[PDB]
Amino acid sequence: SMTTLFSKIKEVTELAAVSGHEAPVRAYLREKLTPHVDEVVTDGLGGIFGIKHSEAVDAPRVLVASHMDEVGFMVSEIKPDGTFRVVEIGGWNPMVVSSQRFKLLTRDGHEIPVISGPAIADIVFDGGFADKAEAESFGIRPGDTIVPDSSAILTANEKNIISKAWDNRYGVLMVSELAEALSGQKLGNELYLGSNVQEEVGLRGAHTSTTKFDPEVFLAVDCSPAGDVYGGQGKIGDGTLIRFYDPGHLLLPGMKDFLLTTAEEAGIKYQYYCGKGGTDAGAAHLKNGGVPSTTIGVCARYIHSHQTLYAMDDFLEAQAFLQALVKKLDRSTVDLIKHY
Amino acid sequence: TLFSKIKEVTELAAVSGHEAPVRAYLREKLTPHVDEVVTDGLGGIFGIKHSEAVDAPRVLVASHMDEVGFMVSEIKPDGTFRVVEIGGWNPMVVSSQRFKLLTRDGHEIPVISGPAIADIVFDGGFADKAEAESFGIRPGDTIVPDSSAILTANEKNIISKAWDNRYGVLMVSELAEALSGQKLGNELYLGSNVQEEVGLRGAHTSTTKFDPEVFLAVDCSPAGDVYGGQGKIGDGTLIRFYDPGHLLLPGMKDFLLTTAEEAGIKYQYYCGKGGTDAGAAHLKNGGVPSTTIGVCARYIHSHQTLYAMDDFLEAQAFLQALVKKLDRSTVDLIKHY
Amino acid sequence: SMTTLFSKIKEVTELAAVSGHEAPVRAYLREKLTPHVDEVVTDGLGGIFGIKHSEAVDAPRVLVASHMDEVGFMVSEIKPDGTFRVVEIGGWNPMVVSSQRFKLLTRDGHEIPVISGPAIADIVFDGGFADKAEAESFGIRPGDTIVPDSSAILTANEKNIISKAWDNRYGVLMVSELAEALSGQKLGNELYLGSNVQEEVGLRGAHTSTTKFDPEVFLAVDCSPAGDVYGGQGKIGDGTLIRFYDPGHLLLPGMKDFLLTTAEEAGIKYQYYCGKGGTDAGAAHLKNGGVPSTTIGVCARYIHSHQTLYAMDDFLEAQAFLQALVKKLDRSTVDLIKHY
Ligand SMILES: [Zn+2]
Ligand SMILES: [Zn+2]
Ligand SMILES: [Zn+2]
Ligand SMILES: [Zn+2]
Ligand SMILES: [Zn+2]
Ligand SMILES: [Zn+2]
Repeated sequence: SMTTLFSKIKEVTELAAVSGHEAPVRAYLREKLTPHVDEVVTDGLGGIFGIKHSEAVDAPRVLVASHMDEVGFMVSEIKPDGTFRVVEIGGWNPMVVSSQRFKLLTRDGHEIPVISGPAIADIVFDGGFADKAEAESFGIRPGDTIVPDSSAILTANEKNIISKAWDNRYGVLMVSELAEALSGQKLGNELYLGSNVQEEVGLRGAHTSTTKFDPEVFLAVDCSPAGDVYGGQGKIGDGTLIRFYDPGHLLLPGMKDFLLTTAEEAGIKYQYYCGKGGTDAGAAHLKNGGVPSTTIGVCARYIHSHQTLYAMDDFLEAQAFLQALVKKLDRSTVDLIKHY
Repeated sequence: TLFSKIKEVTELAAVSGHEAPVRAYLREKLTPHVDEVVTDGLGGIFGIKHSEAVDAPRVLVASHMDEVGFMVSEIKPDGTFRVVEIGGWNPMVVSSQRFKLLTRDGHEIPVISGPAIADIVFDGGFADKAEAESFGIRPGDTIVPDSSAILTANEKNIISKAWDNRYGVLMVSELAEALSGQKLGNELYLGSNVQEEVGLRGAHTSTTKFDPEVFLAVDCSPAGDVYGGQGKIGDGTLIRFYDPGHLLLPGMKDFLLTTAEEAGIKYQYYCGKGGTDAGAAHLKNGGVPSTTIGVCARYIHSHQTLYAMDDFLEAQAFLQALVKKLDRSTVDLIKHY
Repeated sequence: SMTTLFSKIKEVTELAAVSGHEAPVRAYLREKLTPHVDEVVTDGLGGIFGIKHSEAVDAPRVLVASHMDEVGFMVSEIKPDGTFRVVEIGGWNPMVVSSQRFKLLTRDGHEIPVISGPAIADIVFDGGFADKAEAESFGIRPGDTIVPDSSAILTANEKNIISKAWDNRYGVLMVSELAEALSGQKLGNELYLGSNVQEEVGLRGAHTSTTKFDPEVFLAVDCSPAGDVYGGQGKIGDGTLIRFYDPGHLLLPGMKDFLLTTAEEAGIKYQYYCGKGGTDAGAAHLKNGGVPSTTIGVCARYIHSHQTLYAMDDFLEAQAFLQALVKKLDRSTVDLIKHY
């Protein structure tokens, strides 16, 4: 049902968690993970993962990870006049930063409204205070996290959603839905399902979770820019992405075979995609003894802004594809992925 | 003989991520001279040569199998391809060059290039997207330079592609053979990494997997002799004291320099502008002192690299003496803190 | 058969003849012309032509010429370090010059492998010698010709070819095939059939051959840039060219009438073509009392490089068109071309 999918998306995209401060998103995931998994574990930096044990003898470790954080800003100084100067957390196009609603998140638990009024460090951020003292008197300090404020809404044709943070609440929902869907099932792999911390700042959580859990194979779950509207590639509604290239990662032949095989058998709509940015796979695949990877993905328009536009159908295709992928991963198939 | 051996390796096609054909070559050449042939998660191949010596330290010796090339980013409606670069290309050398496009179904299709790399037309002589696709061609396909190894007029030098780093690949092959009979004071790991051209990627994984105490990269670097820079074709193997990614530690330097004099090795000092597998490897585990047993060559990362055979011989003798002299005493000295 | 054509094309394009140095191609044309021709003559600069005598009473002389030279380089100096600086022979886009194989052709007959390592005079040409002395010991001198080194190969679909010097071994082969196919037949014109010297350095041979043989009508046979791939006109496989204009030559109305009439009666596939460069016709038509001309043409992608891409099919359309033209050129038709 589309009405339900939207509600689920509205919930996850309206949660507020900037890199290094993803407790609200973790709390959400813990509550959705626990009932469908044997064990809930955590890495040093705050990443949560459900372990789903396998009855299979040589069950290979498979890690599936999205990321919990979203792009945002962080207070670097409080001016004497009460305004804030910020540092970007995650990559922002300065063209989109001016005149935007945000929520400043205080250490003592305040949620104070803040707007931006072209270098980021010079952009005025404004909470309507009369001076430094008053701002400070509301619990505000240098280091406080500033999250975009944007509700999720259906587009006129009801096929698409406009919201913030589809990157990467898509992957948060995708991970949640996966746990629900595989609950009854018994897999041929030892499944580690969850979400990374601190991806937006340089794939930081993917270093630590991949190391901690020693997976043989890794599937990132993450969305990327759709350039269809800009004459570039990645077209909304054309399905899940086969990410063969990005500056940090090359899709290996063995993995490519398995992706295309699985997509063909489960009747999945997919499109080839040449990434220009990096996903968690970029860091993960270099960890331990080496971990073949990809990113099970959706594209979306205007990533890293308040107004990301994306297709609901793309999610369904991506979900089914992630389901089929993990179901089919076992001793035989990872050995084949890693046939050297 | 040395030429044919170089002709063979240099003409093999293996772009980063797609090095099975070079793995197949190393497998066949490593297996008979080694106790065990192992593989990392990403596809690096290494022979293990067991040592009798008690407390024998682990030594990793690695070149890399991948060369520079391009990858299909899209097929245009008109049947041409736009590409992304796999490994660093100077855009001045890319136009009007032959390539082999490698299909997943096993086709080898002739492709030429016709300024930003993404704007350069890659052409296979197809009428439209459909025809290109009917030949098995898909976004993601590997595109490898098409250039053969030949002798220069004086028969002392070779012109080819991929001497970076089929040098190191051959270097690792000749090492296994030379050490076949021998027994060493070190637990030898001997082979070649994957995906070096795209950021020393495999060097992370192989070094983490095999937990060596000492690491010897085997790679070639630019020669500037002809442009007035440093690095002179024919002046022997490289003493790489510096690059942006890695500093040659005093312990290792003493061991490099000492060995070189003992074995009568011709060598030149060499400050590097680019990285080697050592840059990544030395930072793995608890830390692993490293260098690169190197040769310089003119016009690296092109279809037309030019290099001296003599330099190979020099670096080979140097590699041999180095791993022979590596034992508990000498790696403890190297790590004398 | 398409396989026999490739052989003939591989042959012509692999010969080595930069401007001023076309003995190798001239040796080829002598061997192919003599059996099918009454007489073989030469101009003061090195151009060769077969003379096919006519029985027709007031038979007009008709000159058909390709050119034997290709673009390459010439040693300007030998540096003390053994490398060479060069001067261009023919126009090169400097973008295609770096990292290319060549054969340096010595006066004493050595063929020495040379590669290039942005102004052309600044580009390092490398023979892999130790010093100026060693280079000179191999007979290398300032002036030695440096010829592109590139073999001829079929494209995947076997309809097209990748090689060097299709400009203008196209026309060399076109002139050869003309001789063979017309051997035995008898024409209403005194046919002069052959190839010019030094076209690439300024249509220099076309000056001297035309003056010497005094034709009434001139047919250049030369290939030109396909622009299709860049959104320009001239499309591979679309046929033989109707060169109505170029900076050095205007197609005269009488000649145009003859061209279109002939093509259309002989079922020739053709495409209109506005040239941006010159061909032998530009020099030839201004010689003696005036000599109406065109260029019986074909386009090819990436001219003046090691990697030119062209259709065998186009050659066949050009060849059929050339035959039809020369067979139909006689006193009535050249008089009509010259109807003033
Ligand atoms: Zn992301
Ligand atoms: Zn992002
Ligand atoms: Zn290298
Ligand atoms: Zn390299
Ligand atoms: Zn021409
Ligand atoms: Zn020309």
